[PDB]
Amino acid sequence: NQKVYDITIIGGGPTGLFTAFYGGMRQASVKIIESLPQLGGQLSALYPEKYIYDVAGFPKVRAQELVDNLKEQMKKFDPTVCLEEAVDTLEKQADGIFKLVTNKQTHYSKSVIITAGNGAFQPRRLELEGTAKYEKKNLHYFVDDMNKFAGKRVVVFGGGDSAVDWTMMLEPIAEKVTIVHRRDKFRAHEHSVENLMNSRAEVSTPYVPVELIGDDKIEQVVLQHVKTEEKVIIDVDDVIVNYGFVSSLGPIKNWGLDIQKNSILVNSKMETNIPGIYAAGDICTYEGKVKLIACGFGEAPTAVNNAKAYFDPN
Amino acid sequence: NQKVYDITIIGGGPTGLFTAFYGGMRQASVKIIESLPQLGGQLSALYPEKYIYDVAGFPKVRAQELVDNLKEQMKKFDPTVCLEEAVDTLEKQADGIFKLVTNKQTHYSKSVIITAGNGAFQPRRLELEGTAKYEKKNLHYFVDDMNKFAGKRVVVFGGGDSAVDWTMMLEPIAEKVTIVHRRDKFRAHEHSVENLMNSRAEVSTPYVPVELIGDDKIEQVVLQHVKTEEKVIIDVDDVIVNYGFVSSLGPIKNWGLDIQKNSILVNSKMETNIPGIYAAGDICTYEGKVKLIACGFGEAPTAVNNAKAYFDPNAKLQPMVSSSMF
Ligand SMILES: Cc1cc2nc3c(=O)[nH]c(=O)nc-3n(C[C@H](O)[C@H](O)[C@H](O)COP(=O)(O)OP(=O)(O)OC[C@H]3O[C@@H](n4cnc5c(N)ncnc54)[C@H](O)[C@@H]3O)c2cc1C
Repeated sequence: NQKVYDITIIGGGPTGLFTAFYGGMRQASVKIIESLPQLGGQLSALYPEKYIYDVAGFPKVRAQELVDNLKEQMKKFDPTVCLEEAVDTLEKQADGIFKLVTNKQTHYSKSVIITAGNGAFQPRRLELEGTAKYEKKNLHYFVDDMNKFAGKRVVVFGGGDSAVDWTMMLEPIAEKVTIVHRRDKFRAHEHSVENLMNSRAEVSTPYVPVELIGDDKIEQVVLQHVKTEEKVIIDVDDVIVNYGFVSSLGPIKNWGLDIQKNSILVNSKMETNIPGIYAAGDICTYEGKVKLIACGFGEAPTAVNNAKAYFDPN
Repeated sequence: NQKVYDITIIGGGPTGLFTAFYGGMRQASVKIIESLPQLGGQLSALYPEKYIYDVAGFPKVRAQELVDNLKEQMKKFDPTVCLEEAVDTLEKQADGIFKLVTNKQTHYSKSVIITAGNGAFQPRRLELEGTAKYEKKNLHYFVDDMNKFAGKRVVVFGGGDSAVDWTMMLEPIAEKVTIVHRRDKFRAHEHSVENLMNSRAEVSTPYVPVELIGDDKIEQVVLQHVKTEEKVIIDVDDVIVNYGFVSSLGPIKNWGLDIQKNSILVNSKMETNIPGIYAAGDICTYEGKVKLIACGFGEAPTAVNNAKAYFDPNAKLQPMVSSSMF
């Protein structure tokens, strides 16, 4: 958007959602940039169902059940949420405005608050050749709509819970749905795996894919047995990968921020070495910093107010 | 008894309750000392029924329900709860152990975390030493039951956070709820004033009352602007004063702690100037500190871990992930 905002939040993590809540709380046009197509950061991506106990007020809380509590607390102000954008450049222009260039567009902000935790959460890719031409066409890593694969032969890679449920959702939808894993025992919930055999889903296991046959759309996938090392091809139309999520800093170190051991040096005002750029959550660090969500929750409003004193004279 | 505890927490308020939980999170014998006869601190005593919205994770949670969610969260470690004790002396003896003397007995701790308010029980009123009879009847300072002001016309005097929210929570119950302040800007969070204007709650600008029409109960309040001197009478059933300019620290001032603005000055490690003494919540202060519950909850584990690293060297600062302790 060409409209410069007031606070642009790098990271849709738990610190980023609650900080987005506090932005409107001080009359701030709030913009969130997230590398994922989903909010939640580490919780929604790495452990959404697990119970967390050291969050203030929650003797027992699910990770994602708290995320919805943060999104609902946040939708009270409706910030401009720009998903599927990984911030690449963060540069201060001649007038103090920050120029943020992502993979989509360039966003502008009077101040930028970086709640990025450990890095950007782009999914785990493959380990083949330049599949970018498959990725732009029929090679997917996220499931937006499941019905787009109805009547098409679809292959699924992975063994986790995330992979098995996606396959079980394609049994009455996908023409031919096959799930591939490297071991005979799916690293998933046991009673959901039992339903996978009690369905029309072909279960190829233990297999690992090798060759992605397709001129530009993947139409055949060459497998290979873990023990006998025989190659088995199955004709496909779309390919779905669910191995898990990965994070990494990348361009974060090259933004002129004092970074030592993948953490931004911030003061008690949550101010980095760049005026107008603030950080909170686990991505920040200082004397006695404890990498917690409870601490990241207390670093968020401190970061909004000290930025409010940066871009708005009271 | 003569147990040299590990962490003795001054204050059974909301910040101290979460701090007591996180003490057990690092395997610390926890002692809580509270001047009130009840835990909850400011919440259980001054507004136990009101709804809180700026708590991380709770878009809308009741105050006492938040206290009970903390007490339920805390009883996982069963800290030593000493009620009705106001710490008078806090001295570090020759071996580093702190000696705490309350009105009752002498307690011991390896380290001390100060989460208490002031030890007292007083918001802040105006300057009339008469009218003493309205307070026993309809001039209130505290929200006990929300229904006692329901169906009654309630007028509120003040501009702080307490004045704007009480007016906003009396809007769907009280016939006429009015907020009166001595200044042109309600010094509150911006969206609580935004919700204050967008309702039937009558919003009185800077006014100062004159005539409390009543032999013992105020039934009409004749107003007066601080500068323009306009007379506005408002029919009321209850009269509410919500200034709340904090209050003096008291026995905290005599402990050798660097104090700025009735608040203990702490570093980013939540350390006071005394090694082994920590402070968090609204009682602590530093650069850009915001007197919030969101901040005070985030300052609490900062102090527990830095204290676990104070009295126990071979313990990692970064703790064990919470899921791996259940
Ligand atoms: C398995 C596990 C268990 C845990 N258990 C606990 C526990 O019990 N208690 C506890 O207190 N803490 C726990 N934690 C820690 C907790 O998850 C973190 O402290 C918390 O997530 C910090 O919030 P954050 O937003 O800074 O991190 P994150 O959730 O990592 O936020 C990072 C977000 O920013 C985005 N992002 C990053 N870089 C970019 C970029 N360049 N462009 C665009 N978007 C970007 C990412 O996509 C992501 O959404 C646990 C962590 C893990 C991994």
